[PDB]
Amino acid sequence: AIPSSLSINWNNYATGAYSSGNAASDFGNAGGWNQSRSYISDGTLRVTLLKNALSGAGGLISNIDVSDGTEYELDYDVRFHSQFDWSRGGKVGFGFSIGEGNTGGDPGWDGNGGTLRMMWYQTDAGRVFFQPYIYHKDQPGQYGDTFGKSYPSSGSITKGTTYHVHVYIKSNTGSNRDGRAQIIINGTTVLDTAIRWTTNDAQRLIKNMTFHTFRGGSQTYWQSPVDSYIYYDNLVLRKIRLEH
Ligand SMILES: [Ca+2]
Repeated sequence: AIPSSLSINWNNYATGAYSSGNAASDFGNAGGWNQSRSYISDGTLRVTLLKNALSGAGGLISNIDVSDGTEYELDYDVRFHSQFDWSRGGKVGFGFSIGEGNTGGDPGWDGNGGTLRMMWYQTDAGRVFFQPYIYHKDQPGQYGDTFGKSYPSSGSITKGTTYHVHVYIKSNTGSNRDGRAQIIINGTTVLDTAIRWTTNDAQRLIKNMTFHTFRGGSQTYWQSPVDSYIYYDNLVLRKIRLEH
C-alpha cells in the first residue's frame, strides 16, 4: 500500500522487537528497515543508534512511499533517551521528500528535488538544539539549509523530554517561490517560510515520507562511543491535497 494518511501510536504493540513486517504493515511500505534497531518500548517506537557508526550502518533510514501530493503534514512525538549521547548531531523524526528527494552532498540546485527533515545538533560551544535541515532549490550551501533556525532559540534541549513536532510542506510551482516549509515544536514556530523546492514541474510533488534516525554528517567525528536511543510516538500523517 501507498498510504495517503497514517495514524500509528504503537499502543497495540508488545514491548519487544519491531520487525520489518510490522513496519511494512503499519506504514504500508518501508524499504530500509533494520529490525535490529526498531523496538517497541512501553508503547513507543525506540530506534537504536549504534556506537562507532554513521548513517545506515548504525541507525535506521527508511523512505515511506506516500501518495503523491502538493500539500502534506505530519505530527509525532520524540524523546531522547535518558543518557543519550548528543555527540555532534544527526537526523531525527519524520519528514518529507519532493521530487528526487535531495539529501547527502547533493543540493537542490539542479531544480529536481529536495527534502524537509529535522536534526539535533551540538555546537562547539556546548549548546544542543533542534534545527531544520532543508535541501531545496535555493539552499545557500551544498548540504542542508537550516535557515539559521533552532529550537529552542536560546539554551539547549534536554534528554528524557518529549517534544511534539508538527511538519507542513507545500510544493512550489515552476520557478515560483510559492512553496512552503514549516516545523512546529511544542506549538512554537521553528521554521515557517515560503520556499522554492523545484524548478522542474515533473519533480514538484511530495513523493514520500522520510523516517531518518542516524548520526551525521559524513565524517567519523559525528559518531558516538556508546549505543543511544530515541523514542517516537503518536505519528499522524495526512495528505492534505494533490493539485496539478
Ligand atoms: Ca504510544
